[PDB]
Amino acid sequence: ITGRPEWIWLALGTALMGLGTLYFLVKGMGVSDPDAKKFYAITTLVPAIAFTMYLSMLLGYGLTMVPFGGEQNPIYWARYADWLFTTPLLLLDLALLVDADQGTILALVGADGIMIGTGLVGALTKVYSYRFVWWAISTAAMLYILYVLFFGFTSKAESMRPEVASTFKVLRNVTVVLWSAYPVVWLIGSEGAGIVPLNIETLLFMVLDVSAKVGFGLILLRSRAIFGEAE
Amino acid sequence: ITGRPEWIWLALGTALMGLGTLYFLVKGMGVSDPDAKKFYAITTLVPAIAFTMYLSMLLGYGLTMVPFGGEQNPIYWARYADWLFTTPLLLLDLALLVDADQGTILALVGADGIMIGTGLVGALTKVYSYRFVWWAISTAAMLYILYVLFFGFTSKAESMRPEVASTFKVLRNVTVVLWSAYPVVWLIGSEGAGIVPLNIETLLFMVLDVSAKVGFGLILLRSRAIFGEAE
Amino acid sequence: ITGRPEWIWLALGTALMGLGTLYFLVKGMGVSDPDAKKFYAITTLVPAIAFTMYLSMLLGYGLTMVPFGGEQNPIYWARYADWLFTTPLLLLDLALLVDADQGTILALVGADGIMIGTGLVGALTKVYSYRFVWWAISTAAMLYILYVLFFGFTSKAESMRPEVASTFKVLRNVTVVLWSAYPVVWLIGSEGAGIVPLNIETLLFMVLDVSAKVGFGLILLRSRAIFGEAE
Ligand SMILES: CC(C)CCC[C@@H](C)CCC[C@@H](C)CCC[C@@H](C)CCOC[C@@H](CO)OCC[C@H](C)CCC[C@H](C)CCC[C@H](C)CCCC(C)C
Ligand SMILES: CC(C)CCC[C@@H](C)CCC[C@@H](C)CCC[C@@H](C)CCOC[C@@H](CO)OCC[C@H](C)CCC[C@H](C)CCC[C@H](C)CCCC(C)C
Ligand SMILES: CC(C)CCC[C@@H](C)CCC[C@@H](C)CCC[C@@H](C)CCOC[C@@H](CO)OCC[C@H](C)CCC[C@H](C)CCC[C@H](C)CCCC(C)C
Ligand SMILES: *C/C=C(C)/C=C/C=C(C)/C=C/C1=C(C)CCCC1(C)C
Ligand SMILES: *C/C=C(C)/C=C/C=C(C)/C=C/C1=C(C)CCCC1(C)C
Ligand SMILES: *C/C=C(C)/C=C/C=C(C)/C=C/C1=C(C)CCCC1(C)C
Ligand SMILES: CCCCCCCCCCCCCCC
Ligand SMILES: CCCCCCCCCCCCCCC
Ligand SMILES: CCCCCCCCCCCCCCC
Ligand SMILES: CCCCCCCCCCCCCCC
Ligand SMILES: CCCCCCCCCCCCCCC
Ligand SMILES: CCCCCCCCCCCCCCC
Ligand SMILES: CCCCCCCCCCCCCC
Ligand SMILES: CCCCCCCCCCCCCC
Ligand SMILES: CCCCCCCCCCCCC
Ligand SMILES: CCCCCCCCCCCCC
Ligand SMILES: CCCCCCCCCCCCC
Ligand SMILES: CCCCCCCCCCC
Ligand SMILES: CCCCCCCCCCC
Ligand SMILES: CCCCCCCCCCC
Ligand SMILES: CCCCCCCCCC
Ligand SMILES: CCCCCCCCCC
Ligand SMILES: CCCCCCCCCC
Ligand SMILES: CCCCCCCCC
Ligand SMILES: CCCCCCCCC
Ligand SMILES: CCCCCCCCC
Ligand SMILES: CCCCCCCC
Ligand SMILES: CCCCCCCC
Ligand SMILES: CCCCCCCC
Ligand SMILES: CCCCCCCC
Ligand SMILES: CCCCCCCC
Ligand SMILES: CCCCCCCC
Ligand SMILES: CCCCCCCC
Repeated sequence: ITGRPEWIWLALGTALMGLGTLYFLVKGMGVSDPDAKKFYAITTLVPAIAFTMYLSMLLGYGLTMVPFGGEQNPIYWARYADWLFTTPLLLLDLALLVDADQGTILALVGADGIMIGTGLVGALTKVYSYRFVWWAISTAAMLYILYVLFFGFTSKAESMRPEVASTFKVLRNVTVVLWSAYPVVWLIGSEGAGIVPLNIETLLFMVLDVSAKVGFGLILLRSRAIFGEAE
Repeated sequence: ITGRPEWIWLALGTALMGLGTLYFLVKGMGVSDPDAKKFYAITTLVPAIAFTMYLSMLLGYGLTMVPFGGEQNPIYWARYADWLFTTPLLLLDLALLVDADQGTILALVGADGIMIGTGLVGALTKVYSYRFVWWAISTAAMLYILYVLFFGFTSKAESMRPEVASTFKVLRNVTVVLWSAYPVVWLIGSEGAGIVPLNIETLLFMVLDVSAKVGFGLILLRSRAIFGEAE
Repeated sequence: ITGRPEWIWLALGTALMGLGTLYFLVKGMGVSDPDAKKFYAITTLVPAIAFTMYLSMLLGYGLTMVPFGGEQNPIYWARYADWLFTTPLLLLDLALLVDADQGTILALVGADGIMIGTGLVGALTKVYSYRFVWWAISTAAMLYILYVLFFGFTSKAESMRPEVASTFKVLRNVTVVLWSAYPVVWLIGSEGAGIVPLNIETLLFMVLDVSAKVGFGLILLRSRAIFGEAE
């Protein structure tokens, strides 16, 4: 484990995702509202999945070597197995908050799968220049997601209860800022141009992951928007 | 790329799926009917997924070598990753058109997963004679799907609006004819008996894919069956 | 095939899953109740999936070698591909029986995916002591599932029709007893401590699989709880 300088950030990430999972699990014990139960189930699964994948990276299972640039490059593939399941769950939290229609939910989840799937292909591609073709396709899929979150959901939240509109607006802004950083870290990190070393890259993804999952969840599960209007 | 004679058909397929995706995306911009939005989302995702997998084959990522018959045989595995997601989406288009019940939808999607999954196992199997055992199981799963589309959905469409009944009947006939060709191309192509060479096999799958996805989508999204009855 | 002593139990399992699939398929022909159709579709898919994965193990495709303990250990990875899809389908049978809320269904299916996913990682892990870390995480996920089936569903079934309450109680008890045996067989078998040899381990999993899928299905599909109350 300790033979890799980035191990400290993988261990911290593992701990923070595990602690986040347990807090949400305990906090959700005393909840019977069927609407609130939906948000607790979605939001608790997110850091639980991330916990297992951070642990796999810490123990060395989620790491492979990819030859490109005449070098064997360490690629943590477990990140994409994490994101494949956690990013659509996070979008479902937002879509259920605004009572989005089914067709829009399917478009979001499908574009998200394309985003993560093409990012994985780009991470494992051995022809250096082709890695950035996949990065560009994946980034186009992300821009579609961000467009929908702004010019489809925002207008839908305003016609909703005030507390669900204000909570959505906050979580929307958090998501757009944090998610946009991921393609940048990829491009300048060891998967892309190799400007930033792997140990610093790992620290950046850990800050982003914890903020986008545990920070996101703390804002959502403390809001009254997750409960139905009741007397 | 150009070192493979089949590259021209992979490049054409990539272009036609990309163009198809963009047309459906633009055409769906001016749509607010929640029913129509469902069909546009399903139908636009189909060629978008196929685009990415054709590109992976063009660039050489979606290709592996499988030893059988005393030879290293080029097997494009990316086809099955495509079909795993696009064939159930196409069946969902048909099932939603006739307002099929949930139990029937699950049976269709499950049989479809078995069809594609066993076809993938057959494509990667190293014992030559066993490849055709998997082909037979996969073909049995397809025949179940075709039976349901005829002796379960057809009777359901007649009790529906006339425009949804006539549109379903057309898309049903297109699907049964085109899908039935796939097991035949597999059997006589490089995955099976090896009668037809890979470059011709690739041309045939490209014609079938574009017809079953973009041609299918053009018929559906030009129909009024996708809109609810409104004044 | 016959070069492996466990082949006899893989062949028996294949036959019993295939026969089970055909019986459920025939029995479900004469069913039009939309509620009953749901249970028949879920319950017939379970042994059909298991059939294909037992066949892959029989023919040698679903087997790999994992080095640990200074030895190349035969690991049947196809079991986890089976369980990944069949265990959530079995939980869906139970959840639909008691009309569970959506949030609870998602929590069950998500915990089940974590259970199977971490068990697969543990089966393929090359550092011997780490294999049991994954076993423990997977077992914690199972205990969560069992808790929900007892202290969330049981109370919900009592407020239901008497026949659905008594049928659920029976299937609940069958599930908790049979599922609990799996982590024990893993721990003492070739994936874990290696006390029980592989051929005996394979026999035990076959008895458990057939009971948990075909036996489970025979109890459910003979009950009147799967039909709506009708005159
Ligand atoms: C509606 C939305 C959900 C739609 C989703 C969008 C999606 C279509 C976007 C594209 C996804 C696609 C790129 C997934 C590729 C997975 C692949 C990286 C797995 C590893 O295989 C890659 C190479 C080794 O580098 O295999 C070496 C050769 C091996 C012999 C490969 C044989 C196994 C194949 C991988 C079998 C295909 C399985 C499916 C891809 C499983 C789904 C994986 C997940 C990442 C989507
Ligand atoms: C309700 C419906 C959706 C049900 C679906 C029906 C489905 C059950 C039908 C059978 C599907 C099954 C054959 C999928 C097999 C995937 C497999 C080809 C992936 C590549 O692995 C094959 C060998 C190399 O040749 O791995 C070499 C050895 C490696 C060490 C393998 C270890 C990884 C395992 C593959 C882990 C299992 C992952 C799941 C199979 C992922 C789903 C893939 C998709 C193709 C279903
Ligand atoms: C809501 C719920 C459904 C959530 C589900 C819970 C889930 C997150 C729990 C953890 C699942 C995770 C451990 C799955 C790992 C699959 C992995 C074993 C496949 C084989 O790859 C392992 C190594 C060889 O030993 O690959 C060698 C290196 C290769 C180069 C690997 C590159 C391919 C990657 C495997 C791509 C990721 C694909 C996804 C993991 C596909 C889903 C598989 C299924 C088992 C979940
Ligand atoms: C909890 C994890 C989250 C919210 C991860 C989000 C990840 C992304 C938005 C990743 C995007 C990428 C691109 C847009 C292209 C480059 C490759 C990716 C996958 C890093
Ligand atoms: C857009 C792609 C489509 C509609 C693909 C359809 C593919 C099939 C219907 C494939 C069927 C197969 C068999 C029936 C057995 C032989 C292997 C397959 C997977 C080619
Ligand atoms: C039809 C198959 C069924 C119902 C299989 C159930 C399997 C389990 C409940 C497996 C559980 C495991 C653990 C709890 C940890 C050890 C590894 C597993 C996956 C065997
Ligand atoms: C979206 C965030 C990207 C900003 C990356 C900042 C990295 C600064 C760290 C110093 C770079 C290390 C280079 C010298 C080793
Ligand atoms: C009462 C609110 C705080 C509860 C404690 C939460 C502990 C989980 C770890 C959170 C750290 C990361 C927060 C986002 C920066
Ligand atoms: C379902 C369509 C299958 C028909 C295949 C027709 C192939 C004819 C092309 C000529 C065969 C090439 C053999 C000589 C190289
Ligand atoms: C107005 C209808 C035609 C629009 C142009 C569609 C261009 C997408 C490519 C379609 C070619 C394949 C059609 C099926 C044979
Ligand atoms: C949950 C069931 C686990 C019980 C396992 C009993 C196995 C007894 C078979 C004899 C053990 C073989 C050891 C000598 C070869
Ligand atoms: C009339 C009920 C029996 C029908 C025959 C079922 C045959 C399928 C194989 C069942 C054997 C396994 C039963 C569970 C132990
Ligand atoms: C194995 C991959 C299957 C999933 C394909 C994605 C489409 C799923 C459609 C689900 C239809 C709704 C069923 C109720
Ligand atoms: C990782 C594979 C999980 C999918 C298994 C297929 C069954 C899914 C059941 C979904 C139940 C409906 C939830 C609302
Ligand atoms: C185009 C939709 C408007 C909202 C999206 C904001 C774009 C942020 C740019 C992200 C940069 C990634 C490289
Ligand atoms: C048996 C259901 C009737 C409709 C299915 C038509 C069968 C077409 C044969 C396809 C040939 C594939 C080898
Ligand atoms: C803790 C929830 C109560 C019901 C679960 C029964 C636990 C059975 C123990 C299984 C042993 C697996 C190692
Ligand atoms: C080795 C660098 C080659 C540059 C390729 C950049 C491709 C980016 C595509 C974005 C449209
Ligand atoms: C090398 C050819 C061996 C023939 C096997 C055919 C199997 C087909 C099974 C269809 C029932
Ligand atoms: C080689 C045996 C090492 C023992 C590790 C046991 C780990 C079990 C963790 C359960 C909390
Ligand atoms: C609940 C605390 C979980 C912390 C265990 C993971 C941290 C790795 C320490 C080496
Ligand atoms: C929108 C046009 C997309 C065409 C790019 C793919 C074709 C491959 C050319 C080499
Ligand atoms: C319907 C009977 C299915 C039996 C075939 C599988 C058994 C393997 C025999 C070698
Ligand atoms: C993106 C930063 C999240 C901050 C988490 C703190 C929330 C406390 C209510
Ligand atoms: C299967 C052939 C499809 C033909 C596509 C043309 C549709 C234009 C309306
Ligand atoms: C767990 C044992 C199941 C027994 C199956 C027999 C059911 C006949 C109704
Ligand atoms: C009005 C809410 C502002 C939230 C933005 C937070 C950016 C990290
Ligand atoms: C909408 C604000 C985008 C912020 C992008 C930050 C990328 C590091
Ligand atoms: C009555 C519609 C006929 C459609 C069949 C088209 C076959 C390619
Ligand atoms: C229902 C007509 C089937 C046509 C099969 C064509 C196979 C090449
Ligand atoms: C295995 C075939 C079953 C025969 C019919 C059983 C009575 C519905
Ligand atoms: C009251 C029903 C008892 C069922 C338990 C069966 C254990 C195999
Ligand atoms: C609730 C009874 C548990 C039985 C466990 C059996 C494990 C072999």
